[PDB]
Amino acid sequence: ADYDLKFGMNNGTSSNEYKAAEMFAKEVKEKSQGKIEISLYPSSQLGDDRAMLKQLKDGSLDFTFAESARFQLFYPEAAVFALPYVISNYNVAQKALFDTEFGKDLIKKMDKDLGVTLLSQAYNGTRQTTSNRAINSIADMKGLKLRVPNAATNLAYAKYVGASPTPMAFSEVYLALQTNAVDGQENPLAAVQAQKFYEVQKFLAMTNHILNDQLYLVSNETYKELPEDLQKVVKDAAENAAKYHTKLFVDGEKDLVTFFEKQGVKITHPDLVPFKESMKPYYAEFVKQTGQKGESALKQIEAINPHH
Ligand SMILES: CC(=O)N[C@H]1[C@H]([C@H](O)[C@H](O)CO)O[C@](O)(C(=O)O)C[C@@H]1O
Repeated sequence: ADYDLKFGMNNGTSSNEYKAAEMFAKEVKEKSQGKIEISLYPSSQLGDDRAMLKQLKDGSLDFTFAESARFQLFYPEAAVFALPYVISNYNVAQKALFDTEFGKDLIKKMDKDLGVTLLSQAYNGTRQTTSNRAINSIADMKGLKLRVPNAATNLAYAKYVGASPTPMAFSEVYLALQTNAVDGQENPLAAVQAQKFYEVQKFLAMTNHILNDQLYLVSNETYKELPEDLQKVVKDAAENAAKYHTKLFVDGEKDLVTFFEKQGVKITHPDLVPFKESMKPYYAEFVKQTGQKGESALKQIEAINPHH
């Protein structure tokens, strides 16, 4: 095609993220009258999300996904998006990004500092905890060897509940679980399904600890080279895809629980009050480390009403 573009991602071909990227690619090809063709590179072929963000910045990759929280690597106050139990629901996540002074500033900085344009935001599930032994209460977390991604907020979740965190890349998790090199991991239900972690974990606990969004990002180097009519095609297709992406996750959360039960997984519902209590010193550490910028972001987010 005139524009042979590439979209990289961490998740595999069975995932909701891939299905939504496929819809995006199909709509762009149709509505651009074949001028743009997007190829998909799943399963971390091009690196992890940190590496792929760098590739958008330098113009060697055209599209990728990221969470709003991942920008904590550049702007420490953006950790607020993944402080455990702070963001209640997806309504709050949307308004935090688009309808606060903090969020609007972050969108501007992505463009000016990092060379990436935000096209759309979707819901990517609420993270839960799987393990090789039952989690009936906070006591069962003590000493659990919990895999986490290479992200400070996930590491903190594990440390503050008393687990022993082990950071590793997403591609390595299935084998670590299979060999019991680690005792468990944490991810939304959809990822547990897509990666088949239910084959190698007997238990699922509804810890509801971190809510993930998903941003459709384009490299400025690519976006700038498109004529404005094709920029519009891309933007409109990203907003349509994000609607579909969100629907996939919202529908799955309804009934994936019964799918896992049919596969032999036992589901627990630990009392979350001690889990939430255990995070209080972490919120304090966050404010100490990020100062008034972090305090302000927290206050803007805590002000948002979660009811539509
Ligand atoms: C956009 C993206 O790549 N998301 C990935 C996230 C983030 O890297 C992490 O939450 C830190 O932001 O990690 C996973 O959930 C994980 O490794 O378990 C896989 C998921 O595909």
